[PDB]
Amino acid sequence: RAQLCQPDAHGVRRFNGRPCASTTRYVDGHKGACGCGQKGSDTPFPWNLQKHVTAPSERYFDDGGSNLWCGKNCGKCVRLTPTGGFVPGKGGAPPNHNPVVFMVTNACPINGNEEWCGISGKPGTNHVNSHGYEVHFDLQDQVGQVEALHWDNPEVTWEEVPCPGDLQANYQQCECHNS
Ligand SMILES: OC[C@H]1O[C@@H](O[C@H]2[C@H](O)[C@@H](O)[C@H](O)O[C@@H]2CO)[C@H](O)[C@@H](O)[C@@H]1O
Ligand SMILES: OC[C@H]1O[C@@H](O[C@H]2[C@H](O)[C@@H](O)[C@H](O)O[C@@H]2CO)[C@H](O)[C@@H](O)[C@@H]1O
Repeated sequence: RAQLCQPDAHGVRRFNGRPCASTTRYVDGHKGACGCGQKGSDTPFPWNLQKHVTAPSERYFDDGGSNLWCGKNCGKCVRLTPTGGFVPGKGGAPPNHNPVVFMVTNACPINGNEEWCGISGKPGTNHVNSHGYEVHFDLQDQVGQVEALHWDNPEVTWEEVPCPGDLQANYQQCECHNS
């Protein structure tokens, strides 16, 4: 069993009573679904390609909704802590379990991402993806910021946390701030 989070009675994978999430990495160069780039143009701000930012699965992104622009959870931060687990054939165990904080700046839509982001309700409603996780975080890797962590799709526990000051200040430039 490479996945260390065990399903509960409802099928939701947990680790010592904390919910788990799956993770992947992505590179696409788009401004993204929280508007973190110049208005009207598909150009991200450089920090939104460089920093620890994420595209969560759609129903978390919009807190149960289906909006893919200025989702309800744009600008939230999440702390992801590796468990040591991974989905066999689709990841590996990381070299350490240091936790990393990421800011939500984009979305992973169900459409075209069914395996990982195809979750039909928000966290707390017992809906899971095809690997048993209630939420998925796709991690921006344009400049190798995830490669530098040596994260290959690790299984993590997840929690919402207050954003660090530099990420808060970055988010204030995004079009979806105060939308
Ligand atoms: O659909 C989510 C996300 O997947 C990323 O690809 C995964 C792939 O699904 C998995 O089989 C392999 O082990 O890992 C890669 C990298 O995490 C893809 O890069 C993203 O564009 C996509 O949003
Ligand atoms: O890039 C601006 C554009 O973002 C759209 O969200 C995309 C995002 O670009 C892409 O990186 C991610 O994989 O998928 C999301 C959702 O499709 C957003 O929906 C548009 O409104 C926006 O103009």
